[PDB]
Amino acid sequence: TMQRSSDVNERKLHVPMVDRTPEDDPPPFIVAVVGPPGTGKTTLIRSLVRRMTKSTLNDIQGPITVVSGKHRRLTFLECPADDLNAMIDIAKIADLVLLLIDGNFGFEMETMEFLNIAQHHGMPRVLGVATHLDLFKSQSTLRASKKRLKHRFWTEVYQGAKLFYLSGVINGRYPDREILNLSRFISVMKFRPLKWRNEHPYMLADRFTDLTHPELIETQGLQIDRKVAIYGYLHGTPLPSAPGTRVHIAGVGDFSVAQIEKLPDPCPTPFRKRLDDKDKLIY
Amino acid sequence: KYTTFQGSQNFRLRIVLATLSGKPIKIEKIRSGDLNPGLKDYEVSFLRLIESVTNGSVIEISYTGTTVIYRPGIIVGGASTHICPSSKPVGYFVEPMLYLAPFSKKKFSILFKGITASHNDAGIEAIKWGLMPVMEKFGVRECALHTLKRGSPPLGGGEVHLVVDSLIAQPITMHEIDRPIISSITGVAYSTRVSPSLVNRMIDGAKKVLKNLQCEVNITADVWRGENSGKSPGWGITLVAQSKQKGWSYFAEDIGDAGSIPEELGEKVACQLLEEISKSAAVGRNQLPLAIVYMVIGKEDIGRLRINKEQIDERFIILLRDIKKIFNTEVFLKPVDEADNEDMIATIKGIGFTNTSKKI
Amino acid sequence: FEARQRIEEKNKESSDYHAKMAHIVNTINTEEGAEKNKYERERKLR
Amino acid sequence: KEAHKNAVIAAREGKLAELAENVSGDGKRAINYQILKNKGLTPKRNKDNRN
Amino acid sequence: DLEKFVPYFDTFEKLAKKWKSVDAIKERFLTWYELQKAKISKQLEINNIEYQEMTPEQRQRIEGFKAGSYVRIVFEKVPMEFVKNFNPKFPIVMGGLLPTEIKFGIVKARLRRHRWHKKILKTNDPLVLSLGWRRFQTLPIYTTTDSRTRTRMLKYTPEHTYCNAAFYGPLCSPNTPFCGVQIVANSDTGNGFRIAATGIVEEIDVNIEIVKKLKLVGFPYKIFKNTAFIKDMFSSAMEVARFEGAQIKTVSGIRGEIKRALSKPEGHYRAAFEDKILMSDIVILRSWYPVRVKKFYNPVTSLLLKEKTEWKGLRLTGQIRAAMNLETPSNPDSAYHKIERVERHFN
Amino acid sequence: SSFEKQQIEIRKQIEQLENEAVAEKKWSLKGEVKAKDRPEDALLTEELEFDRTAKPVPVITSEVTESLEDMIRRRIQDSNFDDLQRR
Amino acid sequence: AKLVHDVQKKQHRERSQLTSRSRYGFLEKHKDYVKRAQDFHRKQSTLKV
Amino acid sequence: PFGGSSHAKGIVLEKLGIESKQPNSAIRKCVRVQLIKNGKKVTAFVPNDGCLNFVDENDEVLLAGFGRKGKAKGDIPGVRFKVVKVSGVSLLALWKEKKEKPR
Amino acid sequence: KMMKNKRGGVIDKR
RNA sequence: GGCCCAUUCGGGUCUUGUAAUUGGAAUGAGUACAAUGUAAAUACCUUAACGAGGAACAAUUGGAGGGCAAGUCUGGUGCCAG
Ligand SMILES: Nc1nc2c(ncn2[C@@H]2O[C@H](COP(=O)(O)OP(=O)(O)OP(=O)(O)O)[C@@H](O)[C@H]2O)c(=O)[nH]1
Ligand SMILES: [Mg+2]
Repeated sequence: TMQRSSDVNERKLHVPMVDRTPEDDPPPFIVAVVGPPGTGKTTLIRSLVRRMTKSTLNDIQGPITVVSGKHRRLTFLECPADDLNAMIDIAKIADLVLLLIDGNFGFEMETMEFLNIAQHHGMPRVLGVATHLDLFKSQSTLRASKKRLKHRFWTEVYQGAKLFYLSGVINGRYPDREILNLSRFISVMKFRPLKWRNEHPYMLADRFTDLTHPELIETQGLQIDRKVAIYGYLHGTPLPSAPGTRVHIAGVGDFSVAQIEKLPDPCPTPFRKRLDDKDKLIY
Repeated sequence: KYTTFQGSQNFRLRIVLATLSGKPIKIEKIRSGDLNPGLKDYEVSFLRLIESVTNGSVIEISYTGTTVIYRPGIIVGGASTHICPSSKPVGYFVEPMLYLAPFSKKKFSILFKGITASHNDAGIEAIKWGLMPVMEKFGVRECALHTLKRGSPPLGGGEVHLVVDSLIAQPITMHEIDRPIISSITGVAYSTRVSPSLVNRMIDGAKKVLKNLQCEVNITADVWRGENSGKSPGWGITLVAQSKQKGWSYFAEDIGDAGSIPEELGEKVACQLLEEISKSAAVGRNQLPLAIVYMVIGKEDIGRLRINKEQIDERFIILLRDIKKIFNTEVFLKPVDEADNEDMIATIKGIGFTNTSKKI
Repeated sequence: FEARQRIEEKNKESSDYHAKMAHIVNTINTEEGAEKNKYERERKLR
Repeated sequence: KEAHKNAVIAAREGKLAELAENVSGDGKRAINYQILKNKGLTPKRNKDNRN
Repeated sequence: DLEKFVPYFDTFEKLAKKWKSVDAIKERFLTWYELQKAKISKQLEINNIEYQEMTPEQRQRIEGFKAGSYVRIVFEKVPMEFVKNFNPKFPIVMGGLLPTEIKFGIVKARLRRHRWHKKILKTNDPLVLSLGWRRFQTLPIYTTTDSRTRTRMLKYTPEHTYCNAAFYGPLCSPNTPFCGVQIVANSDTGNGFRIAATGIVEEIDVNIEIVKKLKLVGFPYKIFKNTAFIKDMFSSAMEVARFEGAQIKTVSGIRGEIKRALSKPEGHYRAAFEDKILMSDIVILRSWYPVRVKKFYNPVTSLLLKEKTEWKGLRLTGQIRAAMNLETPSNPDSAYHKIERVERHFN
Repeated sequence: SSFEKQQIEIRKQIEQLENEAVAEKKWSLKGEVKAKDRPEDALLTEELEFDRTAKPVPVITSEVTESLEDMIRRRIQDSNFDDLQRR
Repeated sequence: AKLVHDVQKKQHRERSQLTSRSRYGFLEKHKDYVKRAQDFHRKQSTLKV
Repeated sequence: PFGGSSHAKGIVLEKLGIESKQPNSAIRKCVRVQLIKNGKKVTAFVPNDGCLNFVDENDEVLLAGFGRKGKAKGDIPGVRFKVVKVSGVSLLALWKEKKEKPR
Repeated sequence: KMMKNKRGGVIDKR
């Protein structure tokens, strides 16, 4: 067993690379719900925020950040399933990927495309979510497709990747025990620092407005490039306060920061032990 | 667009820091109140040197010649040569190459053709024993200043082969929270085309100053004879205080001229070195600019360097103002918890700079 | 003229390439066959 | 000359149309055999060895 | 005040009266993984304790806004089309550039046709790289380095391996990875797999030097033992004079060398071969013509459209040909046949 | 707007290089170019690089005659001659 | 083959005589050249003998 | 051979012999790897030149013994190891495209 | 051979 | 024409091959009505109907060798060697 002890102590080593994320108030972990068109995502985000906040969010749009533990709060957002561009951007900024898979239909090239863009941009923690288990009467063929999709998923992600089977929908959303232990799997995943993220200051914007002048729009007549404020938690390295850093906003181009002022926390984390219902906030 | 500077001061440092920052600069009002206004010939040859070293960089000079538009490019280096004009020595050109040197595509091997030493500029052994070990502890490993022949002013004819071939990505973060206990003191005394007795007279003046300490004084000598001596006579002396436990050094140097005495030059370089040792806290005022330049172009980390009260000059703070203008970095001078000295500790968070030119 | 310049620059290039590759092959042979023979010298005494 | 040119263009366009009309029923991009089975770069083997 | 490298001292008389003594400065005189982890932990705690200083110095201007600090940011000159067509299903993803990525130039990468992409990739066919935060359509040129001597231009990416490529874009750091997609619209998303190329960036530069082999074929018309008059690969005696002394060879590997421009016909010359070439052969002069990369760069900007799919940029050469019905260039004596040798009998 | 001006510029150069991309190649951008697949005297302006068989016959300049001559001067004042020796 | 793909060792086919230059039949390649040269060499060797 | 274990983890320092002109030479498929357990810089092979371009720098490589079954021709005896895994993926599978190397 | 691999240039307009 | 032995020269022996055309039989995995089974149900068992030609209803893994170019690189006593 000494050869076993040596041959397992060899694999507790890794490359020593820097963390570069703080100890005091870390950002919300970005969770990207990635699905082919028509299966899962919106019902899944609605169901998980209804588990984490006890408050339904009808017609979700854009990023949603909830507090799901005494230390771990996390940001949801949903890909538009036809948009390769938004697929690429959330592949570059996600930390967890909730990969929706139509269990009846099989695998789909939209999910394989997301797995390849995530693989070549620094694979985040991927958790597979297989929906549509209304296959047939045959629980035999359900177990067979279960084993086939699980092995084929393990081939594309690291071996040991959790496939989570959600059955058919009862009353608009998923069964609450299944959503409970799915969120329990999300509740501990040990996110490790990647390279581009920890060499770059990035932010997924959750709030957008134009601080322009409506008299000036009425003056020049819809031809003015207008100044815009963009709100969000900033992730990664410390983006410096100097007005004039270049910023690429993915899908509009390169601009520069004219002013930045940090704000109080809108969905803050509170200061054996459980988490309180007064403490499960939502933004 | 362009970061604009006024006055032809810190010209080498502005061109170098623009090359490191990748920010295009303009230098306007190059000596506007002058009967022959504009760039000097050594400045134009320095812009030629930067054009040879870098690539993809345009340098624009106005029709009156009193302003410059430096758009920096990628540092690529390579093996080259440089016929520097006789108005300035080769120390004026091998000084800025130490900044850009370990951050290139190919490894630096540039040899300069011209006057080796001058009074108000860097000697060869000055460059070597002062400004190489600060690089070797800021991260480089294999850097070299070969001297093939040396030349006194004015006719000169001296050739010096800078070759660095340890390309780091970024300089390491310095942590100097101590006053380096000086282990010994060495020096060199050189002469071109004079008698080999004036060298011994130089080291005799130096050792009669330094004799009153029980530390180890040792000054080697080199007379240069033959074709390796240059086209003019001259002589000079460089004393370097050496702290081996961290590898630090502090230097002083001067050359003699027509109508001077080598005993005077030995005692003058010795007393100038003693004043440097007075105003020195782990870095000399000569080695200070590129030491803090490497500290700022290090990693995204806090680096600390203990600097004393007398190193802070107008020269030092115009260095700090210009580096903050070029890439927006403050230094925090905190004090130490002892009051038998006045040592601030300059802490800098280094910018996120890496050698992005190298093939991997 | 360009004939002579190009042929001499080519021969200098190839005679530097052979020196570089023979240098790295011989140092890999010498200073790691030392370690291989050291390990087999400490595996024959097991 | 123009008859031969439009003839070979009609052959290319018939081939390209019969390629690009080979879509599924629904707008649902099903995975094909090589992304499914994942047999990358294997030698040609033997029907005898298959049994 | 910094051209003067040597620091300021006082005058020699005052300095000699001061430094007659020495005593004031006589007090100056007299496992590997867990080791690296301990070193970087010590560096981080040093960073923390020297951040524990003046609070608005820290939280604004010595580092500024660490991580998870909720911020607003005012950008200027954001165009009309973002605010007009702002739909919140699509994310708003900002990332700050490092100083290299604001630049432009030629990026040399090694890339690879994806193992699930069906079709090969052609040089000067536009594809949409995903290089750091940016995504942009550009025109790569796929180079090989034929036994590490040249960097010469292939005409396609190879089937099942990594080639090189060079493209004009922004300049990311070396050793970054990237994808590249042929198509980004949904009207022509087709059935097949979409991401086509993948690779890492090996080197950045502002100028590349890539060549394409052109051979100047000529024919023999007067053949003796060991020397032959070659008919037409040049047009004049000035061209042959320009190319005297070169090494040529036939297709049968018989080496040779251009000896002299002939006088009477204009483009003919005399060459001396290894042995007697035949009339049925083609002589060959391999030489290298430089090609440029195309500085075509448009980013996607699909958050500026009214539908945000259906981004149509530059098309590929097959789509251009099928659109304006141009038959593909087919050299007729380039295609292969089934060569059937006779027996070879000599007298 | 600024985006629309940029889009007009981009679509113009997309058209320009797309009929460039479907246009015919240059003579120098395909191999196997005879005398008639290219302009008259096309190579005289062109600066192609190629291998050459042997080193050319060395031209005899004043530098090599003076280096030859003081080779002889050194040999002839040191009396180092490679003569025959009479037995 | 040990570390060689079947798509790596493919068959590079050979080219023909040009259609213009077709009366000098059979553009001959290096195997045909060595069949020519070694036969001339053995006939010269017996002639020298 | 490594100390205790059968395989050992390492960090790719540089692809040595990157300018060797002849493809698939033993100098060509030669990688300098610093082992993570005991810090020493050893040298390991790679299967071939075609899967040389999966290992680039600091790749968390796994390396095992090479095991010559006899004196080959163009070998350098004096590189004892071979790369077997890179970044947790077996590069024989990466070389025959069964998997894709994540980063 | 100096010109072969450069792009930039000192532009003196004096 | 295939095969077998042999360092060698050679010997030994015999219906054996082919991306050759073609034929009708068979049924399992599957798809599945069922009854039965059991608190109900799954599961066994019993069982109708559809179910094979690239039987594409598509098993791998490992090894031994070749061969090819108007291709590339290196060496040097032509056309060769690597
Ligand atoms: N039968 C069945 N339907 C499901 C199941 N899970 C989700 N759905 C259905 O999927 C349909 C589409 O809802 P979503 O998946 O939330 O749609 P989306 O996530 O916004 O993605 P898009 O359709 O592209 O907009 C809903 O009508 C659900 O009823 C399931 O387990 N069984
Ligand atoms: Mg949705």
